[PDB]
Amino acid sequence: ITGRPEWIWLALGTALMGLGTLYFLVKGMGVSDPDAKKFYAITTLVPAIAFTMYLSMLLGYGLTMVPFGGEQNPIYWARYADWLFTTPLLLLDLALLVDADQGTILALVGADGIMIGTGLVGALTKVYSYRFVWWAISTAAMLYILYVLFFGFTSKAESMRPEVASTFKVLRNVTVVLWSAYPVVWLIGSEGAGIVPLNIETLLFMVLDVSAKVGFGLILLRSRAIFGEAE
Amino acid sequence: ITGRPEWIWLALGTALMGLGTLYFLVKGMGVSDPDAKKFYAITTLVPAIAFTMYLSMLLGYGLTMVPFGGEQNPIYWARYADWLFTTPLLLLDLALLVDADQGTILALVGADGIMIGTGLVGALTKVYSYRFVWWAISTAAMLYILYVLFFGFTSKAESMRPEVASTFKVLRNVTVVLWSAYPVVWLIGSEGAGIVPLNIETLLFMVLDVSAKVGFGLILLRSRAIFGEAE
Amino acid sequence: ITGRPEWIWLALGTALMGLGTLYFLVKGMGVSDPDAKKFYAITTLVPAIAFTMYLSMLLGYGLTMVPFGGEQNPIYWARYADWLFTTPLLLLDLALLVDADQGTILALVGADGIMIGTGLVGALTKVYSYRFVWWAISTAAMLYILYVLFFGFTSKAESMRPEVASTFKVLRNVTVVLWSAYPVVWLIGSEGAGIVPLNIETLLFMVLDVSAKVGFGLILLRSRAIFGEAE
Ligand SMILES: CC(C)CCC[C@@H](C)CCC[C@@H](C)CCC[C@@H](C)CCOC[C@@H](CO)OCC[C@H](C)CCC[C@H](C)CCC[C@H](C)CCCC(C)C
Ligand SMILES: CC(C)CCC[C@@H](C)CCC[C@@H](C)CCC[C@@H](C)CCOC[C@@H](CO)OCC[C@H](C)CCC[C@H](C)CCC[C@H](C)CCCC(C)C
Ligand SMILES: CC(C)CCC[C@@H](C)CCC[C@@H](C)CCC[C@@H](C)CCOC[C@@H](CO)OCC[C@H](C)CCC[C@H](C)CCC[C@H](C)CCCC(C)C
Ligand SMILES: *C/C=C(C)/C=C/C=C(C)/C=C/C1=C(C)CCCC1(C)C
Ligand SMILES: *C/C=C(C)/C=C/C=C(C)/C=C/C1=C(C)CCCC1(C)C
Ligand SMILES: *C/C=C(C)/C=C/C=C(C)/C=C/C1=C(C)CCCC1(C)C
Ligand SMILES: CCCCCCCCCCCCCCC
Ligand SMILES: CCCCCCCCCCCCCCC
Ligand SMILES: CCCCCCCCCCCCCCC
Ligand SMILES: CCCCCCCCCCCCCCC
Ligand SMILES: CCCCCCCCCCCCCCC
Ligand SMILES: CCCCCCCCCCCCCCC
Ligand SMILES: CCCCCCCCCCCCCC
Ligand SMILES: CCCCCCCCCCCCCC
Ligand SMILES: CCCCCCCCCCCCC
Ligand SMILES: CCCCCCCCCCCCC
Ligand SMILES: CCCCCCCCCCCCC
Ligand SMILES: CCCCCCCCCCC
Ligand SMILES: CCCCCCCCCCC
Ligand SMILES: CCCCCCCCCCC
Ligand SMILES: CCCCCCCCCC
Ligand SMILES: CCCCCCCCCC
Ligand SMILES: CCCCCCCCCC
Ligand SMILES: CCCCCCCCC
Ligand SMILES: CCCCCCCCC
Ligand SMILES: CCCCCCCCC
Ligand SMILES: CCCCCCCC
Ligand SMILES: CCCCCCCC
Ligand SMILES: CCCCCCCC
Ligand SMILES: CCCCCCCC
Ligand SMILES: CCCCCCCC
Ligand SMILES: CCCCCCCC
Ligand SMILES: CCCCCCCC
Repeated sequence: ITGRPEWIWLALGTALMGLGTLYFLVKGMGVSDPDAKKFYAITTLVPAIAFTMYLSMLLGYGLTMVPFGGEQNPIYWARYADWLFTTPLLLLDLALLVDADQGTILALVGADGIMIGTGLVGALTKVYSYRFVWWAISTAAMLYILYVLFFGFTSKAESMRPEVASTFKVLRNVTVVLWSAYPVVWLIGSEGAGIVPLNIETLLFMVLDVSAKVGFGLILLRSRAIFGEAE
Repeated sequence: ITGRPEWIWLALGTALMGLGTLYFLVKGMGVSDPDAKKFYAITTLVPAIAFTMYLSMLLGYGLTMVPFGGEQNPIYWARYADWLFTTPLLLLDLALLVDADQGTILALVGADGIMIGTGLVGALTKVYSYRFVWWAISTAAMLYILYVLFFGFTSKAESMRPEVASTFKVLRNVTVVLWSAYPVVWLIGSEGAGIVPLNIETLLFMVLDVSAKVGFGLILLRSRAIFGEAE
Repeated sequence: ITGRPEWIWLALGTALMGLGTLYFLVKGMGVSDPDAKKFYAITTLVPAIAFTMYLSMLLGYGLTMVPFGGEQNPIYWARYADWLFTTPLLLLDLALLVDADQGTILALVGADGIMIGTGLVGALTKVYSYRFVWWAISTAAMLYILYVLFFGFTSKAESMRPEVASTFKVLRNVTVVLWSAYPVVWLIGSEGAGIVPLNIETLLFMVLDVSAKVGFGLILLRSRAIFGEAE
């Protein structure tokens, strides 16, 4: 484990995702509202999945070597197995908050799968220049997601209860800022141009992951928007 | 790329799926009917997924070598990753058109997963004679799907609006004819008996894919069956 | 095939899953109740999936070698591909029986995916002591599932029709007893401590699989709880 300088950030990430999972699990014990139960189930699964994948990276299972640039490059593939399941769950939290229609939910989840799937292909591609073709396709899929979150959901939240509109607006802004950083870290990190070393890259993804999952969840599960209007 | 004679058909397929995706995306911009939005989302995702997998084959990522018959045989595995997601989406288009019940939808999607999954196992199997055992199981799963589309959905469409009944009947006939060709191309192509060479096999799958996805989508999204009855 | 002593139990399992699939398929022909159709579709898919994965193990495709303990250990990875899809389908049978809320269904299916996913990682892990870390995480996920089936569903079934309450109680008890045996067989078998040899381990999993899928299905599909109350 300790033979890799980035191990400290993988261990911290593992701990923070595990602690986040347990807090949400305990906090959700005393909840019977069927609407609130939906948000607790979605939001608790997110850091639980991330916990297992951070642990796999810490123990060395989620790491492979990819030859490109005449070098064997360490690629943590477990990140994409994490994101494949956690990013659509996070979008479902937002879509259920605004009572989005089914067709829009399917478009979001499908574009998200394309985003993560093409990012994985780009991470494992051995022809250096082709890695950035996949990065560009994946980034186009992300821009579609961000467009929908702004010019489809925002207008839908305003016609909703005030507390669900204000909570959505906050979580929307958090998501757009944090998610946009991921393609940048990829491009300048060891998967892309190799400007930033792997140990610093790992620290950046850990800050982003914890903020986008545990920070996101703390804002959502403390809001009254997750409960139905009741007397 | 150009070192493979089949590259021209992979490049054409990539272009036609990309163009198809963009047309459906633009055409769906001016749509607010929640029913129509469902069909546009399903139908636009189909060629978008196929685009990415054709590109992976063009660039050489979606290709592996499988030893059988005393030879290293080029097997494009990316086809099955495509079909795993696009064939159930196409069946969902048909099932939603006739307002099929949930139990029937699950049976269709499950049989479809078995069809594609066993076809993938057959494509990667190293014992030559066993490849055709998997082909037979996969073909049995397809025949179940075709039976349901005829002796379960057809009777359901007649009790529906006339425009949804006539549109379903057309898309049903297109699907049964085109899908039935796939097991035949597999059997006589490089995955099976090896009668037809890979470059011709690739041309045939490209014609079938574009017809079953973009041609299918053009018929559906030009129909009024996708809109609810409104004044 | 016959070069492996466990082949006899893989062949028996294949036959019993295939026969089970055909019986459920025939029995479900004469069913039009939309509620009953749901249970028949879920319950017939379970042994059909298991059939294909037992066949892959029989023919040698679903087997790999994992080095640990200074030895190349035969690991049947196809079991986890089976369980990944069949265990959530079995939980869906139970959840639909008691009309569970959506949030609870998602929590069950998500915990089940974590259970199977971490068990697969543990089966393929090359550092011997780490294999049991994954076993423990997977077992914690199972205990969560069992808790929900007892202290969330049981109370919900009592407020239901008497026949659905008594049928659920029976299937609940069958599930908790049979599922609990799996982590024990893993721990003492070739994936874990290696006390029980592989051929005996394979026999035990076959008895458990057939009971948990075909036996489970025979109890459910003979009950009147799967039909709506009708005159
Ligand atoms: C509606 C939305 C959900 C739609 C989703 C969008 C999606 C279509 C976007 C594209 C996804 C696609 C790129 C997934 C590729 C997975 C692949 C990286 C797995 C590893 O295989 C890659 C190479 C080794 O580098 O295999 C070496 C050769 C091996 C012999 C490969 C044989 C196994 C194949 C991988 C079998 C295909 C399985 C499916 C891809 C499983 C789904 C994986 C997940 C990442 C989507
Ligand atoms: C309700 C419906 C959706 C049900 C679906 C029906 C489905 C059950 C039908 C059978 C599907 C099954 C054959 C999928 C097999 C995937 C497999 C080809 C992936 C590549 O692995 C094959 C060998 C190399 O040749 O791995 C070499 C050895 C490696 C060490 C393998 C270890 C990884 C395992 C593959 C882990 C299992 C992952 C799941 C199979 C992922 C789903 C893939 C998709 C193709 C279903
Ligand atoms: C809501 C719920 C459904 C959530 C589900 C819970 C889930 C997150 C729990 C953890 C699942 C995770 C451990 C799955 C790992 C699959 C992995 C074993 C496949 C084989 O790859 C392992 C190594 C060889 O030993 O690959 C060698 C290196 C290769 C180069 C690997 C590159 C391919 C990657 C495997 C791509 C990721 C694909 C996804 C993991 C596909 C889903 C598989 C299924 C088992 C979940
Ligand atoms: C909890 C994890 C989250 C919210 C991860 C989000 C990840 C992304 C938005 C990743 C995007 C990428 C691109 C847009 C292209 C480059 C490759 C990716 C996958 C890093
Ligand atoms: C857009 C792609 C489509 C509609 C693909 C359809 C593919 C099939 C219907 C494939 C069927 C197969 C068999 C029936 C057995 C032989 C292997 C397959 C997977 C080619
Ligand atoms: C039809 C198959 C069924 C119902 C299989 C159930 C399997 C389990 C409940 C497996 C559980 C495991 C653990 C709890 C940890 C050890 C590894 C597993 C996956 C065997
Ligand atoms: C979206 C965030 C990207 C900003 C990356 C900042 C990295 C600064 C760290 C110093 C770079 C290390 C280079 C010298 C080793
Ligand atoms: C009462 C609110 C705080 C509860 C404690 C939460 C502990 C989980 C770890 C959170 C750290 C990361 C927060 C986002 C920066
Ligand atoms: C379902 C369509 C299958 C028909 C295949 C027709 C192939 C004819 C092309 C000529 C065969 C090439 C053999 C000589 C190289
Ligand atoms: C107005 C209808 C035609 C629009 C142009 C569609 C261009 C997408 C490519 C379609 C070619 C394949 C059609 C099926 C044979
Ligand atoms: C949950 C069931 C686990 C019980 C396992 C009993 C196995 C007894 C078979 C004899 C053990 C073989 C050891 C000598 C070869
Ligand atoms: C009339 C009920 C029996 C029908 C025959 C079922 C045959 C399928 C194989 C069942 C054997 C396994 C039963 C569970 C132990
Ligand atoms: C194995 C991959 C299957 C999933 C394909 C994605 C489409 C799923 C459609 C689900 C239809 C709704 C069923 C109720
Ligand atoms: C990782 C594979 C999980 C999918 C298994 C297929 C069954 C899914 C059941 C979904 C139940 C409906 C939830 C609302
Ligand atoms: C185009 C939709 C408007 C909202 C999206 C904001 C774009 C942020 C740019 C992200 C940069 C990634 C490289
Ligand atoms: C048996 C259901 C009737 C409709 C299915 C038509 C069968 C077409 C044969 C396809 C040939 C594939 C080898
Ligand atoms: C803790 C929830 C109560 C019901 C679960 C029964 C636990 C059975 C123990 C299984 C042993 C697996 C190692
Ligand atoms: C080795 C660098 C080659 C540059 C390729 C950049 C491709 C980016 C595509 C974005 C449209
Ligand atoms: C090398 C050819 C061996 C023939 C096997 C055919 C199997 C087909 C099974 C269809 C029932
Ligand atoms: C080689 C045996 C090492 C023992 C590790 C046991 C780990 C079990 C963790 C359960 C909390
Ligand atoms: C609940 C605390 C979980 C912390 C265990 C993971 C941290 C790795 C320490 C080496
Ligand atoms: C929108 C046009 C997309 C065409 C790019 C793919 C074709 C491959 C050319 C080499
Ligand atoms: C319907 C009977 C299915 C039996 C075939 C599988 C058994 C393997 C025999 C070698
Ligand atoms: C993106 C930063 C999240 C901050 C988490 C703190 C929330 C406390 C209510
Ligand atoms: C299967 C052939 C499809 C033909 C596509 C043309 C549709 C234009 C309306
Ligand atoms: C767990 C044992 C199941 C027994 C199956 C027999 C059911 C006949 C109704
Ligand atoms: C009005 C809410 C502002 C939230 C933005 C937070 C950016 C990290
Ligand atoms: C909408 C604000 C985008 C912020 C992008 C930050 C990328 C590091
Ligand atoms: C009555 C519609 C006929 C459609 C069949 C088209 C076959 C390619
Ligand atoms: C229902 C007509 C089937 C046509 C099969 C064509 C196979 C090449
Ligand atoms: C295995 C075939 C079953 C025969 C019919 C059983 C009575 C519905
Ligand atoms: C009251 C029903 C008892 C069922 C338990 C069966 C254990 C195999
Ligand atoms: C609730 C009874 C548990 C039985 C466990 C059996 C494990 C072999």
